[PDB]
Amino acid sequence: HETTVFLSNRSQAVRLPKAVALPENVKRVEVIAVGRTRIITPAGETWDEWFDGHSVSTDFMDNREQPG
Amino acid sequence: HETTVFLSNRSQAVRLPKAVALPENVKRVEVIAVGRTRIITPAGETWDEWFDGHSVSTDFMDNREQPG
Amino acid sequence: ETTVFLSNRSQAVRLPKAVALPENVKRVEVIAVGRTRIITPAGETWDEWFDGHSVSTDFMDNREQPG
Amino acid sequence: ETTVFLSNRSQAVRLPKAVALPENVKRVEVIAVGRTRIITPAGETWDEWFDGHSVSTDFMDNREQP
Amino acid sequence: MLKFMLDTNICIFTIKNKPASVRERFNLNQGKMCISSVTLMELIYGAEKSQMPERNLAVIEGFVSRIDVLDYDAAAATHTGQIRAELARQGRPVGPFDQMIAGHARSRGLIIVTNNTREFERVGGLRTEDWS
Amino acid sequence: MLKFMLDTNICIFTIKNKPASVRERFNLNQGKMCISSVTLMELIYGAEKSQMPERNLAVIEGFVSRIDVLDYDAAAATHTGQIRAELARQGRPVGPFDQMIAGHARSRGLIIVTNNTREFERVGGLRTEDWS
Amino acid sequence: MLKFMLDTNICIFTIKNKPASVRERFNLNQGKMCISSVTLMELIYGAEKSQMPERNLAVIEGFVSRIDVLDYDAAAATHTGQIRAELARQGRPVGPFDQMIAGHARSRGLIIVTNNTREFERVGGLRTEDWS
Amino acid sequence: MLKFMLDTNICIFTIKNKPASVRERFNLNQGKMCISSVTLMELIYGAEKSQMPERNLAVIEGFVSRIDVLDYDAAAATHTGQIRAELARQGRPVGPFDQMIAGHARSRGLIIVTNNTREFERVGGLRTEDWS
Ligand code: NA
Ligand code: NA
Repeated sequence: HETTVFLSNRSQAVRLPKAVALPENVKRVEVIAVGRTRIITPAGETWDEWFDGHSVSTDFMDNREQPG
Repeated sequence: HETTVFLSNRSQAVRLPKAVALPENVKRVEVIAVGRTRIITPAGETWDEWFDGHSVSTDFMDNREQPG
Repeated sequence: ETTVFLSNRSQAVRLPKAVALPENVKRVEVIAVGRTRIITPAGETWDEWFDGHSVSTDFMDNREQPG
Repeated sequence: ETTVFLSNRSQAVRLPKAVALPENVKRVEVIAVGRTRIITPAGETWDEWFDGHSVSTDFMDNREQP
Repeated sequence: MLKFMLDTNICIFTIKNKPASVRERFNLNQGKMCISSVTLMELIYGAEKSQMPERNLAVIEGFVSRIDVLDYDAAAATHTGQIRAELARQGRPVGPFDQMIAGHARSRGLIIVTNNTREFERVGGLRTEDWS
Repeated sequence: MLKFMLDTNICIFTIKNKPASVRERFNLNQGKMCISSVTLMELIYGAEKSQMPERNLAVIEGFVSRIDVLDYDAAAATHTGQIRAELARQGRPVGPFDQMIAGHARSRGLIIVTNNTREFERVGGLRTEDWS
Repeated sequence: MLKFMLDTNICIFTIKNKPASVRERFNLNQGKMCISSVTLMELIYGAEKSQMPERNLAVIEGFVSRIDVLDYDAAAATHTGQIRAELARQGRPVGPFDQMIAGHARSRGLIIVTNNTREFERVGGLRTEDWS
Repeated sequence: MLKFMLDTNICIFTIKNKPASVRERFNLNQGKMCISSVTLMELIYGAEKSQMPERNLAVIEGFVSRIDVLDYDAAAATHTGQIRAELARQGRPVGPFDQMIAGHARSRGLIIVTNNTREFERVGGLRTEDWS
């Protein structure tokens, strides 16, 4: 079996000035269009997604053991 | 539409996939930080997105209530 | 940490922008204590203000806060 | 290749002869306390504080960590 | 560089009505506009006492994010004190929030943008514009 | 760090009367007191509408120089906005400048020093002290 | 800006039961919630001593990534120092961690979100809310 | 760079007794010493509950002004949480603030300077040092 190694097409891109830069713990992002404008959002900051997701065990912090 | 973030020449940047690319006439943009999101607006049209959505309830400050 | 130097005939200490003085502070008091010196902005004591000039008698008889 | 420029002016205190520093003080450590600044001789930064500055007798006889 | 300070009235008008003419003015003057924190206070108040505070705050966040909010500092305080005193002599009555805004713009040599220039013209050394 | 925010009332009280009890207070707490720029505005208006603007301004400026003046910022404005709405649904009337001062102190977790502690007790999450 | 500080109790309760009423508050207030690093310490401790440390750490990282963690700083510490003395004068018994959280929140003009407002009540200059 | 975190004990000791042996150390290690904000919190409480608060606060201020007060952060919080679980397992008892101070030191790779040294020994990966 044999095939070709090609270069992808250049992508439209936008630079973000330092003043309005995302945090760096942010590295993956979702984008939606509204008219001639595009809205950029960090992915997986959904509260709903987290609430619906994994649970903790049932023992977890049944006692806080904060010093009397 | 998901996407990725990359540093380009000592500055944050954002790929815009074809399904979300800006029109051809948009050559410069203005990036606005609203909380955790960033809004990419064609230079000269910074307010179009805000004027078009983002309605306040109809009661909002019918009365300013400045003393005097 | 800075280096003692001279300026216009006398001794001087530089203040690193970290521990700089407010742009207000134009003149300063100095006290000696052992090998250490203490700097205090001049005219920031209260007695010198209380004993000092007083305001005219009508001053803010009316605050004039609306409502 | 780069252009030569001028540094920023730093803040400095004229130190009157009546209150000048010993000759063996060429390094100095400047502490800020309130609107007050304290000039100490390098390596002698803690002398002024150990000297004056006593705390009332009752001061933390008990720490009261729970 | 900042040229204009939007008063509270113009903001309320814009926010409630989203007028086409104002959109054109804003787009044109983007980067030259600001409000005083005094005006922010009123807008926060407006939202906080409204039917839908978080909804309304979100809209205000959008608006504010595109402009500068100037802190009301000693200089603004000093001009407002003067202005208040100059006005009493005239007997020209102005609200207190408006007085602080007028003082704030004058302290920074800004043009007050408003929807009724009547009030702010009774004030010395102050340029106004009607963008409604 | 700052601990006390002197409202407009003790300022007038203190400036008009130079009380000894208060002198002791300031000596004891020097360095830890401030006023909001809102109060500065009031003091300045006070002097400006005086009969001795000249002299009265000079006294005020000697009072201020010994005290910190905090800028009225976006946090102070937000708290004020919240407070004005909090008080509306309770029918508790506080003045506009008092409200801004309250908002300001709360945002910074400062203790409001006053003599009219009654007006400030209406406000939530706020601590007062009578220094008269 | 930041508005609410979630105490350790409300966090435990939220993480264990993922309740609809809280979800709705979280959405409504996205971006305005933080916790003290003091609470983060407690949560890490809860997971490490846990029967499923791996699993539990994981849910906690999902939580922390969506809310800010404020560093407990000097201003936070100064208020806690004060709060501990205020309380001991009144024989009001409040836990050490809760006291730091209370001080942290007060230093920043933040509202404490808790499900036991009954003990944070004992602190002055402090607003609390019960998100169930 | 910083090398030393003074624990709470060595601070109460030093401040009360002003021991010249410690005066030596400090002068030598000036610029390499810090305390956790947690310890600052204890010292503040000390002054607040004492007979002469303003006086004692001022001594504490001169001490604190000479060193770094490190904000108790997420890493410090994480180290403390692990440490609490590690000691709880091994039934080694250590006080809550000491736990946070220990956690803080370890997260920064700093040496803990104590009075007693005995309690901090039970903590893994933590270097101590007696300066009394
Ligand atoms: Na408990
Ligand atoms: Na009006």
